[PDB]
Amino acid sequence: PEDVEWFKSIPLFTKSGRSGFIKESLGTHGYFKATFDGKLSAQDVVAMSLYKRMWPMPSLPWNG
Amino acid sequence: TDDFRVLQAVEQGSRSHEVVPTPLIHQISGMRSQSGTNRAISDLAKLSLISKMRNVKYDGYRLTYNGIDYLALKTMLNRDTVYSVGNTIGVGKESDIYKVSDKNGNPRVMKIHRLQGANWMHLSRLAANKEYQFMSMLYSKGFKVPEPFDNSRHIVVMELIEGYPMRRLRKHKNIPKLYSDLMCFIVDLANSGLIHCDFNEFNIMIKDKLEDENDCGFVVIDFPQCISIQHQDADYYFQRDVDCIRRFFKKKLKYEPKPDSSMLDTEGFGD
Amino acid sequence: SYRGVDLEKLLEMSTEDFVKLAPARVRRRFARGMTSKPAGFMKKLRAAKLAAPENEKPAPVRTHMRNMIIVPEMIGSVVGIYNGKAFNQVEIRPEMLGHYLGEFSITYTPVRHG
Amino acid sequence: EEWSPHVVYEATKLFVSNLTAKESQKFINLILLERFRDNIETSEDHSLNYHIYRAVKKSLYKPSAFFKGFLFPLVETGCNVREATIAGSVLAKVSVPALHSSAALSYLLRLPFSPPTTVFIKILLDKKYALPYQTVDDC
Amino acid sequence: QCRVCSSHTGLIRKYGLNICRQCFREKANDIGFNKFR
RNA sequence: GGAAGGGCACCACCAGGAGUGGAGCCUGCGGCUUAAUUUGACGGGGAAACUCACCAGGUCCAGACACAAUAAGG
RNA sequence: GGUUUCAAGCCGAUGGAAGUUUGAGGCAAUAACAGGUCUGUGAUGCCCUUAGACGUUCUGGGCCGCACGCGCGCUACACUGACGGAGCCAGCGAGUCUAACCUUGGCCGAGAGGUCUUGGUAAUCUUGUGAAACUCCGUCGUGCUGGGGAUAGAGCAUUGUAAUUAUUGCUCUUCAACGAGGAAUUCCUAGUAAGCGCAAGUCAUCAGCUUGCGUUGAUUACGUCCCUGCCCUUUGUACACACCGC
Repeated sequence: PEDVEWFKSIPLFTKSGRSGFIKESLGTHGYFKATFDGKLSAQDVVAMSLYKRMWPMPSLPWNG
Repeated sequence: TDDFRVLQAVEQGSRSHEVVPTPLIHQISGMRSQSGTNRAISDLAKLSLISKMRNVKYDGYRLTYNGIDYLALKTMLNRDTVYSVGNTIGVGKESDIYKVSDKNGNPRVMKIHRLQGANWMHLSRLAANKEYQFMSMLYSKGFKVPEPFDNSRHIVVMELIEGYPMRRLRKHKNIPKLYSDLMCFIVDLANSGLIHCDFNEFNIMIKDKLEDENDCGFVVIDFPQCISIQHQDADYYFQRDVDCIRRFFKKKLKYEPKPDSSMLDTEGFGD
Repeated sequence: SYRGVDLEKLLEMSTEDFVKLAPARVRRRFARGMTSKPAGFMKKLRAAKLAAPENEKPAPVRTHMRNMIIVPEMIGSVVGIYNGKAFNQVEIRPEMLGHYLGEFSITYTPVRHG
Repeated sequence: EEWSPHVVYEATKLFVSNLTAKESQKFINLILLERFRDNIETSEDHSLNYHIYRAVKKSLYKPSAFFKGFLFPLVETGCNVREATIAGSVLAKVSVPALHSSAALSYLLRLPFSPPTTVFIKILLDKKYALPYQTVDDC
Repeated sequence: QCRVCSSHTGLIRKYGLNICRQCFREKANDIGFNKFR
């Protein structure tokens, strides 16, 4: 449930593109109660995206 | 920055005409495609920040009280003010008072004004500006009064003060000097040229610093009742202030005046 | 003293004689009846009292029945009363007679404003 | 017929898991069938609760008792479609020996035609057991 | 407790008939309390 | 069109009456707190059990048919 | 009898139980409701098909917690009043079966209450519901008082399996803010307001919850659109989108 609780600032996007924001984890198993745009069916994906900063990698000569 | 700037642009797309149609909010923003403008207006309407008036052959967009204060928050993002919003202490008539906090973490007071289409907003704006200028006049004259931070077009953000009203204050030790204070302060009001007719128990706010040094002050919030001395009925207004002080100090503090209190004819040789 | 009675004289009393020294609430509680399962719980309680070393504290027994009158049979046991979430272990004193078990276990966190 | 469906569930477990094939036939045909038809008949939406469904589920452990007691006079008393779906899920979920399933199919194919009987025959054809040739000839 | 159609919302719990105010005005023309004044 | 004119109302005003907001407390909402203070904007939502829709736990019962093994000395 | 093209009609007065449409509410046809489900049917679309509890339980805490804000109510700030006696005035309801309802009466207890019965499935008994406010006579003597009753202590009883964060009732004691109340706010024209209690549903126990009933019974309008709005219209109009400085 702390996964739902401490991550509240990160917005909810549905896989159908519908935005939303969490209220809380309705269950202690991280089953959560959320408010969305519209009447979703049970088939879409409630999702978040988190980003790691990537960095370039070195190079070397190659004599055949 | 950018979305707040375009929301400021459609804020500036309000001081052009009356109830604004759809393509003016398309073009005053000057954005790229149908996407940004239409999905922004839908985000406004679903959060009740805008409303649709469809008067025959004519779409139009009706701004309610909701989708303004963000811009004021943006206006207060400019002026170093509040970051966190909401704690209800007092729902008044011409304002709703909230306890808020800045980025710095000090709690402040957010009086939103709700006094539609232009006139509710604009009269809340005139009320906030008028009260801010009256607060400026009181602090410029030197009256002990809360210090104003800003007047975000129609929402006044000011300081919080540790005080409690006099109805729950039994007494103090220096009662006759408190009577001389609450006589001489109405004398100072008449020397300002004004009379605050609602000089009641709920008005006067006392901050309490210590019990040894006795370095404290007062807070007087009577803004839609201050009346200039030139008006028709200021005599018994002044006398109601004086006599409410005296009847409270007789009823609560059990104090009768040994010096005679000032009259209006006494204070006519003042300012 | 519970009614001006010495402690060890109180200790060997039955439940019904303690009802004979009880207030009206305890008397009318016991006069209507009691469940069969706290009898086996008291047998477990006295077995854990028989699992006590000399000159020390007995085995703590955890309890849910918060509405039970502390009868002088249970004086001296270390009892973990359940508050709805957790168990709190208190030694039963002769100062605790006539009370419910629910009176000795706080069921919620305090509310801090100022 | 004035019990609760929990009580009918527990009494069906008791009186099928202990009583014999003819005795639980009489139990289900007298006590479960009339309470069954009065729960569904006297209601305005003509459906059934979940614990009578569990009772009819637990009544199939002796299959002689189940088919000779529950299913066979019910279709002759008027079977509707909620009884079909509920007792067909009963007939599907519990593993039944093939002989009494075969006698049940031989019963249900002979009946006056009804889509409830079609649901029950459809459930008995979801088994694909080792049927005797008389049950195949009834098909 | 609604013992007819599981309709606890607005029971009329008086006299044990126990019909919700939605379905009570469905079955209002079966008992006899009808509109006079 | 931000022209003016009528209704016609004690959810408007005048004649008033009882008042609320003043004290204490009951009770509904918001806020805070929590492990939960279940959830709506009176919800027949009167209230220890139930109702309970919320927490701390402890548990049953799942899953049909097909299909490879496994057999009545098990 | 005024008023009205002296027309459909309005107003003042008389007779009338009733003379403002004697007053209120239900009823259609036409033109809006995705308004709220049916535990609906359809090789319907689609995440899994179940180790999920969605189903079940069983305990104990909650839903009541508190610097505060928004609001409605109860009780007061007393002498047109509190206490102590006496008189004892209604009406709407409501009541038990294959159960424990309404209870009369008699004894015990300071009471709470308890005991023993009896009547009533009801215009019959509870019931004449001998309610409260009210009437009279004494105590008080304006003094946060003999107004207030918040808070707290002690025990005793009742319903409930379980009364602890006390369900509630009874006895004694502890006697707080509160000296007619601000900015502002609500409702209202005759048995209406206001004061009062009672009965019925919430009712296992209690109301400060809702509804009907009856007792006592004012002031003052019977005018207005001046505020608050709500409409109804009349039409000056779209600059039919113009210039700019920006």
